[PDB]
Amino acid sequence: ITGRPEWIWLALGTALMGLGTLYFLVKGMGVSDPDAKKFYAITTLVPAIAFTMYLSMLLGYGLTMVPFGGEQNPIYWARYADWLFTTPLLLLDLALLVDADQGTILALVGADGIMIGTGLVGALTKVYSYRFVWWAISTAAMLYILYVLFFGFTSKAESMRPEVASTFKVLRNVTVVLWSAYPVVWLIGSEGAGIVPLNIETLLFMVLDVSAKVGFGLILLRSRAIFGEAE
Amino acid sequence: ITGRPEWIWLALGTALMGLGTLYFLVKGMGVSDPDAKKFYAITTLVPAIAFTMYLSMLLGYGLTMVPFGGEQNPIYWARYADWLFTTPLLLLDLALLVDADQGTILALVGADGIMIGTGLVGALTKVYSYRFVWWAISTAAMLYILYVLFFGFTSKAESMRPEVASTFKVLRNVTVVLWSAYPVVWLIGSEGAGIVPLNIETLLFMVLDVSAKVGFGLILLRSRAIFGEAE
Amino acid sequence: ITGRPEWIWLALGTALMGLGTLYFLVKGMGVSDPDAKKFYAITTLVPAIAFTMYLSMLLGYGLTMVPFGGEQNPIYWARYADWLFTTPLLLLDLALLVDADQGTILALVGADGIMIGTGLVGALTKVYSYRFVWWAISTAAMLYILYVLFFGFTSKAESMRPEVASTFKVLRNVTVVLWSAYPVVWLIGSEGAGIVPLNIETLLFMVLDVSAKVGFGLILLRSRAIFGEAE
Ligand SMILES: CC(C)CCC[C@@H](C)CCC[C@@H](C)CCC[C@@H](C)CCOC[C@@H](CO)OCC[C@H](C)CCC[C@H](C)CCC[C@H](C)CCCC(C)C
Ligand SMILES: CC(C)CCC[C@@H](C)CCC[C@@H](C)CCC[C@@H](C)CCOC[C@@H](CO)OCC[C@H](C)CCC[C@H](C)CCC[C@H](C)CCCC(C)C
Ligand SMILES: CC(C)CCC[C@@H](C)CCC[C@@H](C)CCC[C@@H](C)CCOC[C@@H](CO)OCC[C@H](C)CCC[C@H](C)CCC[C@H](C)CCCC(C)C
Ligand SMILES: *C/C=C(C)/C=C/C=C(C)/C=C/C1=C(C)CCCC1(C)C
Ligand SMILES: *C/C=C(C)/C=C/C=C(C)/C=C/C1=C(C)CCCC1(C)C
Ligand SMILES: *C/C=C(C)/C=C/C=C(C)/C=C/C1=C(C)CCCC1(C)C
Ligand SMILES: CCCCCCCCCCCCCCC
Ligand SMILES: CCCCCCCCCCCCCCC
Ligand SMILES: CCCCCCCCCCCCCCC
Ligand SMILES: CCCCCCCCCCCCCCC
Ligand SMILES: CCCCCCCCCCCCCCC
Ligand SMILES: CCCCCCCCCCCCCCC
Ligand SMILES: CCCCCCCCCCCCCC
Ligand SMILES: CCCCCCCCCCCCCC
Ligand SMILES: CCCCCCCCCCCCC
Ligand SMILES: CCCCCCCCCCCCC
Ligand SMILES: CCCCCCCCCCCCC
Ligand SMILES: CCCCCCCCCCC
Ligand SMILES: CCCCCCCCCCC
Ligand SMILES: CCCCCCCCCCC
Ligand SMILES: CCCCCCCCCC
Ligand SMILES: CCCCCCCCCC
Ligand SMILES: CCCCCCCCCC
Ligand SMILES: CCCCCCCCC
Ligand SMILES: CCCCCCCCC
Ligand SMILES: CCCCCCCCC
Ligand SMILES: CCCCCCCC
Ligand SMILES: CCCCCCCC
Ligand SMILES: CCCCCCCC
Ligand SMILES: CCCCCCCC
Ligand SMILES: CCCCCCCC
Ligand SMILES: CCCCCCCC
Ligand SMILES: CCCCCCCC
Repeated sequence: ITGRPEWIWLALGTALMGLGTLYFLVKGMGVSDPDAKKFYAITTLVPAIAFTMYLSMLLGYGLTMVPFGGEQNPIYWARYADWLFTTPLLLLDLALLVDADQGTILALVGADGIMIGTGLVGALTKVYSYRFVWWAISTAAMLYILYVLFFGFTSKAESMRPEVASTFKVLRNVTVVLWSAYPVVWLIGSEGAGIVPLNIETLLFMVLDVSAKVGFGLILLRSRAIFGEAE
Repeated sequence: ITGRPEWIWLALGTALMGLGTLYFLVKGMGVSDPDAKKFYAITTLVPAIAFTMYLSMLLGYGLTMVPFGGEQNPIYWARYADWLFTTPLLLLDLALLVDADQGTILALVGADGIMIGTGLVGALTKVYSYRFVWWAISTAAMLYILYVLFFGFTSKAESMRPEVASTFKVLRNVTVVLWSAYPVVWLIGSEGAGIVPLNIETLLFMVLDVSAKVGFGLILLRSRAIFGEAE
Repeated sequence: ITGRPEWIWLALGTALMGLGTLYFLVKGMGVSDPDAKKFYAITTLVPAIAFTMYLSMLLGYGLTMVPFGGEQNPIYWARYADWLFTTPLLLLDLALLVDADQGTILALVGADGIMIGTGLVGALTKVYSYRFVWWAISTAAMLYILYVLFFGFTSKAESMRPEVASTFKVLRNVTVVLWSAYPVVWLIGSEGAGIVPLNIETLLFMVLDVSAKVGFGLILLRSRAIFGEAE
């Protein structure tokens, strides 16, 4: 484990995702509202999945070597197995908050799968220049997601209860800022141009992951928007 | 790329799926009917997924070598990753058109997963004679799907609006004819008996894919069956 | 095939899953109740999936070698591909029986995916002591599932029709007893401590699989709880 300088950030990430999972699990014990139960189930699964994948990276299972640039490059593939399941769950939290229609939910989840799937292909591609073709396709899929979150959901939240509109607006802004950083870290990190070393890259993804999952969840599960209007 | 004679058909397929995706995306911009939005989302995702997998084959990522018959045989595995997601989406288009019940939808999607999954196992199997055992199981799963589309959905469409009944009947006939060709191309192509060479096999799958996805989508999204009855 | 002593139990399992699939398929022909159709579709898919994965193990495709303990250990990875899809389908049978809320269904299916996913990682892990870390995480996920089936569903079934309450109680008890045996067989078998040899381990999993899928299905599909109350 300790033979890799980035191990400290993988261990911290593992701990923070595990602690986040347990807090949400305990906090959700005393909840019977069927609407609130939906948000607790979605939001608790997110850091639980991330916990297992951070642990796999810490123990060395989620790491492979990819030859490109005449070098064997360490690629943590477990990140994409994490994101494949956690990013659509996070979008479902937002879509259920605004009572989005089914067709829009399917478009979001499908574009998200394309985003993560093409990012994985780009991470494992051995022809250096082709890695950035996949990065560009994946980034186009992300821009579609961000467009929908702004010019489809925002207008839908305003016609909703005030507390669900204000909570959505906050979580929307958090998501757009944090998610946009991921393609940048990829491009300048060891998967892309190799400007930033792997140990610093790992620290950046850990800050982003914890903020986008545990920070996101703390804002959502403390809001009254997750409960139905009741007397 | 150009070192493979089949590259021209992979490049054409990539272009036609990309163009198809963009047309459906633009055409769906001016749509607010929640029913129509469902069909546009399903139908636009189909060629978008196929685009990415054709590109992976063009660039050489979606290709592996499988030893059988005393030879290293080029097997494009990316086809099955495509079909795993696009064939159930196409069946969902048909099932939603006739307002099929949930139990029937699950049976269709499950049989479809078995069809594609066993076809993938057959494509990667190293014992030559066993490849055709998997082909037979996969073909049995397809025949179940075709039976349901005829002796379960057809009777359901007649009790529906006339425009949804006539549109379903057309898309049903297109699907049964085109899908039935796939097991035949597999059997006589490089995955099976090896009668037809890979470059011709690739041309045939490209014609079938574009017809079953973009041609299918053009018929559906030009129909009024996708809109609810409104004044 | 016959070069492996466990082949006899893989062949028996294949036959019993295939026969089970055909019986459920025939029995479900004469069913039009939309509620009953749901249970028949879920319950017939379970042994059909298991059939294909037992066949892959029989023919040698679903087997790999994992080095640990200074030895190349035969690991049947196809079991986890089976369980990944069949265990959530079995939980869906139970959840639909008691009309569970959506949030609870998602929590069950998500915990089940974590259970199977971490068990697969543990089966393929090359550092011997780490294999049991994954076993423990997977077992914690199972205990969560069992808790929900007892202290969330049981109370919900009592407020239901008497026949659905008594049928659920029976299937609940069958599930908790049979599922609990799996982590024990893993721990003492070739994936874990290696006390029980592989051929005996394979026999035990076959008895458990057939009971948990075909036996489970025979109890459910003979009950009147799967039909709506009708005159
Ligand atoms: C509606 C939305 C959900 C739609 C989703 C969008 C999606 C279509 C976007 C594209 C996804 C696609 C790129 C997934 C590729 C997975 C692949 C990286 C797995 C590893 O295989 C890659 C190479 C080794 O580098 O295999 C070496 C050769 C091996 C012999 C490969 C044989 C196994 C194949 C991988 C079998 C295909 C399985 C499916 C891809 C499983 C789904 C994986 C997940 C990442 C989507
Ligand atoms: C309700 C419906 C959706 C049900 C679906 C029906 C489905 C059950 C039908 C059978 C599907 C099954 C054959 C999928 C097999 C995937 C497999 C080809 C992936 C590549 O692995 C094959 C060998 C190399 O040749 O791995 C070499 C050895 C490696 C060490 C393998 C270890 C990884 C395992 C593959 C882990 C299992 C992952 C799941 C199979 C992922 C789903 C893939 C998709 C193709 C279903
Ligand atoms: C809501 C719920 C459904 C959530 C589900 C819970 C889930 C997150 C729990 C953890 C699942 C995770 C451990 C799955 C790992 C699959 C992995 C074993 C496949 C084989 O790859 C392992 C190594 C060889 O030993 O690959 C060698 C290196 C290769 C180069 C690997 C590159 C391919 C990657 C495997 C791509 C990721 C694909 C996804 C993991 C596909 C889903 C598989 C299924 C088992 C979940
Ligand atoms: C909890 C994890 C989250 C919210 C991860 C989000 C990840 C992304 C938005 C990743 C995007 C990428 C691109 C847009 C292209 C480059 C490759 C990716 C996958 C890093
Ligand atoms: C857009 C792609 C489509 C509609 C693909 C359809 C593919 C099939 C219907 C494939 C069927 C197969 C068999 C029936 C057995 C032989 C292997 C397959 C997977 C080619
Ligand atoms: C039809 C198959 C069924 C119902 C299989 C159930 C399997 C389990 C409940 C497996 C559980 C495991 C653990 C709890 C940890 C050890 C590894 C597993 C996956 C065997
Ligand atoms: C979206 C965030 C990207 C900003 C990356 C900042 C990295 C600064 C760290 C110093 C770079 C290390 C280079 C010298 C080793
Ligand atoms: C009462 C609110 C705080 C509860 C404690 C939460 C502990 C989980 C770890 C959170 C750290 C990361 C927060 C986002 C920066
Ligand atoms: C379902 C369509 C299958 C028909 C295949 C027709 C192939 C004819 C092309 C000529 C065969 C090439 C053999 C000589 C190289
Ligand atoms: C107005 C209808 C035609 C629009 C142009 C569609 C261009 C997408 C490519 C379609 C070619 C394949 C059609 C099926 C044979
Ligand atoms: C949950 C069931 C686990 C019980 C396992 C009993 C196995 C007894 C078979 C004899 C053990 C073989 C050891 C000598 C070869
Ligand atoms: C009339 C009920 C029996 C029908 C025959 C079922 C045959 C399928 C194989 C069942 C054997 C396994 C039963 C569970 C132990
Ligand atoms: C194995 C991959 C299957 C999933 C394909 C994605 C489409 C799923 C459609 C689900 C239809 C709704 C069923 C109720
Ligand atoms: C990782 C594979 C999980 C999918 C298994 C297929 C069954 C899914 C059941 C979904 C139940 C409906 C939830 C609302
Ligand atoms: C185009 C939709 C408007 C909202 C999206 C904001 C774009 C942020 C740019 C992200 C940069 C990634 C490289
Ligand atoms: C048996 C259901 C009737 C409709 C299915 C038509 C069968 C077409 C044969 C396809 C040939 C594939 C080898
Ligand atoms: C803790 C929830 C109560 C019901 C679960 C029964 C636990 C059975 C123990 C299984 C042993 C697996 C190692
Ligand atoms: C080795 C660098 C080659 C540059 C390729 C950049 C491709 C980016 C595509 C974005 C449209
Ligand atoms: C090398 C050819 C061996 C023939 C096997 C055919 C199997 C087909 C099974 C269809 C029932
Ligand atoms: C080689 C045996 C090492 C023992 C590790 C046991 C780990 C079990 C963790 C359960 C909390
Ligand atoms: C609940 C605390 C979980 C912390 C265990 C993971 C941290 C790795 C320490 C080496
Ligand atoms: C929108 C046009 C997309 C065409 C790019 C793919 C074709 C491959 C050319 C080499
Ligand atoms: C319907 C009977 C299915 C039996 C075939 C599988 C058994 C393997 C025999 C070698
Ligand atoms: C993106 C930063 C999240 C901050 C988490 C703190 C929330 C406390 C209510
Ligand atoms: C299967 C052939 C499809 C033909 C596509 C043309 C549709 C234009 C309306
Ligand atoms: C767990 C044992 C199941 C027994 C199956 C027999 C059911 C006949 C109704
Ligand atoms: C009005 C809410 C502002 C939230 C933005 C937070 C950016 C990290
Ligand atoms: C909408 C604000 C985008 C912020 C992008 C930050 C990328 C590091
Ligand atoms: C009555 C519609 C006929 C459609 C069949 C088209 C076959 C390619
Ligand atoms: C229902 C007509 C089937 C046509 C099969 C064509 C196979 C090449
Ligand atoms: C295995 C075939 C079953 C025969 C019919 C059983 C009575 C519905
Ligand atoms: C009251 C029903 C008892 C069922 C338990 C069966 C254990 C195999
Ligand atoms: C609730 C009874 C548990 C039985 C466990 C059996 C494990 C072999």
